[PDB]
Amino acid sequence: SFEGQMAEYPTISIDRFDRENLRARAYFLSHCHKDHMKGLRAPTLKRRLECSLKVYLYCSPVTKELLLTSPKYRFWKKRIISIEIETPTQISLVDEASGEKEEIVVTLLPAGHCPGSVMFLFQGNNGTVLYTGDFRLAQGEAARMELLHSGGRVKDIQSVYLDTTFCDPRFYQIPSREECLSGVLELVRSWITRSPYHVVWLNCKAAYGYEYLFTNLSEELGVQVHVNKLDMFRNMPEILHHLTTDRNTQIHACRHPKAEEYFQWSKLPCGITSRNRIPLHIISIKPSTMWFGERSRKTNVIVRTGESSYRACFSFHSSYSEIKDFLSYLCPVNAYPNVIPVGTTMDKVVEILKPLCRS
Ligand SMILES: [Zn+2]
Ligand SMILES: [Zn+2]
Repeated sequence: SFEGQMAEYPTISIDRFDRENLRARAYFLSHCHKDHMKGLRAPTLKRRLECSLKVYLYCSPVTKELLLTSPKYRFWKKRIISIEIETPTQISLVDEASGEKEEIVVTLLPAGHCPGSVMFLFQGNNGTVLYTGDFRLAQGEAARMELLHSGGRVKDIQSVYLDTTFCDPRFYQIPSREECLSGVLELVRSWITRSPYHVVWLNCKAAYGYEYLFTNLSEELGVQVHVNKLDMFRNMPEILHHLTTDRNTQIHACRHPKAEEYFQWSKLPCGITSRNRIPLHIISIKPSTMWFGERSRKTNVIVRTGESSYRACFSFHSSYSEIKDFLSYLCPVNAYPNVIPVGTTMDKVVEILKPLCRS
């Protein structure tokens, strides 16, 4: 897994804040997932901060909002500089100990992974590098990103630090964002139009990224989504007005440590079985990655798992096909995997990445 330092600009730390990253001249956070925040509130880094007053964390406006909602990250409050998307910004890296100054230009590109998720394009004295963080980009998407181009053609990119979550031909294709939403929208409509007592439980992991499912169910069916907490979205109206803490809705994305046991007893995670003494009829819809081999005999994005239970195709990460199209297109000198998944090896991932790089 990425240990925070790119060879080309070793004095900045991205998405890793422990060990050798405690010496960084500047910090970057691609997105507000725990996987990418290791060390970010170690006492020793809070200490580092108080002594080195010229060290800052850079991220999207949305990532800043989501990080500064959580009380354990409020010590960052005055040391976070948000940079607007698609806005090449010059950063002054200064070494406190030696007085050495380096100048670097950073561009935040949308990563399509969760609210505030960005890729970081770095331009300075040691070549152009792209850190993707976690990303999901449809085929052709890189070719339509203006700031990956100079004079109509792809920039000379020395190195790409790439999300390789599904970097194996096993995961050849994954249904698109729009097919996944279409399949969930239709199942939810088919259920909740039957009677006011027919309700959906969206069984989502406790992590940013499902907001656009809630947003699109809410818009299309005129029904707000029940959630445990929405205070992270208090300064984010485009999301917030699709959510509610009011349990009087037919669409729930609430959570509870015993939600599975609750479901067995026709109880929603927020604790209701009934409305006006009438029992609810609950179905569970569990977003779950589904994939299809090269032979394109794709199946339904909805899969029924029991009397009242469904899985729905959903992915936070690019398919093998999307990774190859993205890297193929950029044709960097070097590609480095941000992760080696449990079922593959560094050797097999590099054997996939090497042919898509220059020469
Ligand atoms: Zn992530
Ligand atoms: Zn609920």
